[PDB]
This record gives sequence, structure tokens and C-alpha cells, in this order.
Amino acid sequence: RNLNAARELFLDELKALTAELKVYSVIQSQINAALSAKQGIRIDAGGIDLVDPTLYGYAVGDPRWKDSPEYALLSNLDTFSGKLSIKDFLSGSPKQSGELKGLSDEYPFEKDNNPVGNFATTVSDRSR
Amino acid sequence: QVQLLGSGGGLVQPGGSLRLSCAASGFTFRNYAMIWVRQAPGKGLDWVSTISGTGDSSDYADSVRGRFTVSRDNSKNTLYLEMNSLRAEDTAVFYCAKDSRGAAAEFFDYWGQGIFVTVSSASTKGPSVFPLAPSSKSTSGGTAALGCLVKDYFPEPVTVSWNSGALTSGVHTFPAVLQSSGLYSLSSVVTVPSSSLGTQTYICNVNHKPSNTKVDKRVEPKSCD
Amino acid sequence: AIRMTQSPSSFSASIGDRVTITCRASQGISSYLAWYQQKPGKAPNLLIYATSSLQSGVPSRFSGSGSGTDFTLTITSLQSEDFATYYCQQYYSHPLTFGGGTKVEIKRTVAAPSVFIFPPSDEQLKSGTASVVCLLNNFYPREAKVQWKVDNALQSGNSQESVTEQDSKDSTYSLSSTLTLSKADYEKHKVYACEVTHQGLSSPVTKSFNRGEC
Ligand SMILES: [Cl-]
Ligand SMILES: [Cl-]
Repeated sequence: RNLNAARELFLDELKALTAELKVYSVIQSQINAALSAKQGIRIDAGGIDLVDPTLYGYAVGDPRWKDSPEYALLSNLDTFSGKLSIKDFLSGSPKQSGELKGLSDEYPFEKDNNPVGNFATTVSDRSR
Repeated sequence: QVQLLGSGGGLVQPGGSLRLSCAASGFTFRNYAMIWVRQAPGKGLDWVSTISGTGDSSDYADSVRGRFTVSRDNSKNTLYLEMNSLRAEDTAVFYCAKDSRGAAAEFFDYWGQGIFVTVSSASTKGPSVFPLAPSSKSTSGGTAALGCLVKDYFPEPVTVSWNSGALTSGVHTFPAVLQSSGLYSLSSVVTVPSSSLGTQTYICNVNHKPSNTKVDKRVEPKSCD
Repeated sequence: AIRMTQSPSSFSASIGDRVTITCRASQGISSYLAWYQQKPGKAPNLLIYATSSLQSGVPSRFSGSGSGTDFTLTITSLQSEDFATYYCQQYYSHPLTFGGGTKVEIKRTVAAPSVFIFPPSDEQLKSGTASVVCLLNNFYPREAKVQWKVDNALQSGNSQESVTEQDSKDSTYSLSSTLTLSKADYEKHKVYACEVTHQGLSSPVTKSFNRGEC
């Protein structure tokens, strides 16, 4: 009952967080690259697909991918469509970091008040 | 300076439409997600819609879904809210607001001044503007009170300024009371040196936008007994 | 909707008091909470974001704290210009939701009103109506009693009152009372008087005029 239910709850809860963190880790990579190159970033369907098993150490076709915490988290977002863009993920529910709305498909690099920079900050705040 | 100048408000029949407008300047508008917030009379703040920087994404409160559309023009630096199928419950003040940081809609450092929306089948009525003339009956020692009664108008609001904005010190513009007639009335008053009455000109500038009323009324001493 | 329950809905405090506004979320929202001030007939201003980051230009007497579900806004040393309504706002998810608001009012010492009266304009009389205005200026507290008398005969159901929001420097109120009559009624009677009763006055103050000396 109570101790063991709690134990299972926490184990599951931890897997969820670990998955989400791993996703935000991939998203933070993309951003950091754009910042390093002084370039813009595309977070729409022209950016990377986050429902790629290879992003999480699984080969394509591996049947266990479908049973992964990553797939569990990603496929249950209201934005999931088989694919899932950065924007889809960030604006998708339910996840432990909530939702970002008013997201644009593209953030251009600009010398002053860098859009990509402002994107980086808000994602950074969510991935913490 | 950062500015968000709102417009497109006013009085509309139930079922009618309005297009709220908010003209942005002093920041790179295209990099800020924006929101619309409404505030019904005597109520708190309610989020209405969100739009992304580029305008390629929008969200809506469930009560306005389908009948309100948010949009933006990034070349002209304008934010829009198209409102259809309006109900009494939509009567409210609407604020546009910019995100602090811009990339998403989260928390809002700049808010436009409210746009008044009244939904009613009643007709517009412009105010009479009458002077509340300084006499000794409104002189208390060195201080004189004078004002303007802004009477019998609909809907809210009227704006009153004194000497075209020059005089702000001592001005009290009271909240409007809804008369039994169904029309509003308010006074704007100011206290001034009773020795200025002789020499200095006092003019209230009353604006009622729904009626296109723009009065400038000289208020002049009138010795009573 | 994540529901934000604010408490209390209002309070009165003296200048210098420490005051605490509470905001409870229907579910966890991590740190994604902000606070706004709204002075009457003005747009809101951002005070605090991320639970406890102070917005540039805001005095440090404002501080936010909380985690998850319970959030607090403290004003550590209340000032006269802190008269406002305060709202919390979550941004953990959409729809963005706001607390019901807390109206902060300010206790101060008694201040008596100055009382002014205005007879109706010639211009108005021409139109068939007559409004008489009685102004009470810069008083505390809000509670006041204005009575109209015509030829020394108490009026009833005959007039309407309006009251300003509290001043930002001295925390007083002003009040209008407006008596409305037809030109026909107005011209029957002679003596028009408002009698103001207020804590800051020892006996009532009466301002009045004779119709035909205007
Ligand atoms: Cl900018
Ligand atoms: Cl005091």
C-alpha cells in the first residue's frame, strides 16, 4: 500500500523528470549552437524533430523506444502529431515545466537585444 | 519612450463587432509576444489572448474562442484584436501588454492604457458641460474651488483636463454616477488661489469619444449671495 | 485554468506598516508567478517576476516569496502612494490567470473637509434642469454625511454622491454631492444648503446660498 505506492510513484516521477531534462538538454544544445555561430534558430517543423529515438540512445525500429520514458512524455503532449518540433514540445502539455505560448517559429540573430538570446533565457528558466 | 497607444473601442450593439488597435513605438515590436487583457467593471484582470512575436501563433480564453481574432502588423508596429458577436458581458476595459523579454508570453512590463468597450443597445449621448463657477460660496479663505459638471452622457468614459493639461495640481475628477435617466454625470473640480480668479483663465477640456464631443469650456467667477 | 486565490481581498494599514498579500495556486506553478500594482484608472505595473525578482525601477520595500502553491507579496514599509489594487499572475501555463486582487487602503489621522457649494449655471437653467453641487475636499475618513435642505426642508431621494480614490500623498478623500431639480422646482424655493457631518468636525458645517442673488 503506502510505502510501496510512494516508492513506485517516486520512481515513475523520477523517470519523467529525467526524460524531460534530457529533452531540454537537446533543445538547449540547438540554442547554444545558434548563439555560438551568431545565428538565428528555427524551432518549427523546419527545425529538428524531437521524436527521433537516436537523440536518446535508441536505434530506429528498436521496439523498446515505444516503451521509453522519453516517448511516453513526448507522445502524450497535446502538440504531438507523430513528429514533435521544439516549439511543439515547449508549447505542449502535459509536462512538469508547464507551457510556453506566444512562441514564434523562428528567432533571428540581432546584434542588439538578440531575440535568440531572449529565447535562450526563457527556455533556460524552464529547463532549470 | 516605450508606448502602446490603443484605439478602436466604444459603444456597440449586442451582436456587433469592434476592432481594438494598439500602436507600438520605442521598442522592436516584432520581437515581443503580446497579450490582450480585459477588466470588467469592478472586476479583476482576465487574460483574453496571446500572440507570438511574428504573429504565427495565437491563443485565446475559451469564452472568446472563435469570435475574437488576434493579429499583428510588424511593418506598421500595430497589434489588433478583432471582436465579433459581442455580449453585455464583454463590456470592459481592454489592455494590450508586451512581454518583458519577448520570446514568449509570460509577464508584462509595459501595458497600454485601457480601451473602453461598452456593449449595449442604448444610443450614444454626448455630455452637456456646465461650469461650476467660483463664488465666495466656494471660497474658503485663500482657496477657491471651481469646476465643470459633465452631465447626461453615455457611455463611459469622458476625459477631463484643465488648461489643456497645464493644470493638474489640485484637480479631482470624480467617478461618474449613473443617473436614474440611464445617463452618466460627473464633475471635475480644482482648488486654486482665490486671488487668481481675477487674473487667471480656467478652461476645462472635456472629451467624449463615442459621441465625438470635444468641449473646451471657460469657467468664470460668478459672485453669489 | 490554474486558479489563483488571493487573500485578503482588502485591508487598511498605517504608513510604515508591514503588509502581506497571499496568493494560492490550484496546482504547483514552480516559480512562474508575477505581481502587479494597479492604481485606480491606470494600467497595471509589473512589480515582481519569477516569484521574487524585483522589476527595475521598483522600490525594494516590495518583495516576493513562495514555492509551488503558496506565494506572498510583502510591502515591508507601506507608503501613502502604495494605495492600489495588487494582483498576482501565474505564467506556468496558459491560460494565464490572475488573482482576484487585493485592495490596499491607508489609515491616517482624521482630516476635516473643506466644504464648497455651487449654484446651477445660467446656461443649464435655460435648458430646464438645475444641478446644485456640494464639494467636500480633502478629508479622512471616507464616512461623511451630506444632507441637502431647501428653504430649510430636508431632501430625500433627490441627490447623488461620488467619492474620489484616496490621494497618493496625504491619503484623503474628496466627495461630490449633486442635487438635481427641474427649473420649475428650483425657482419655487430660495435657500439651498448642504449640511456636512464628519468626525473631523465638532458641529456640522452648512454651506448655502439664496437663489435670486445669482
Ligand atoms: Cl527593443
Ligand atoms: Cl496621518
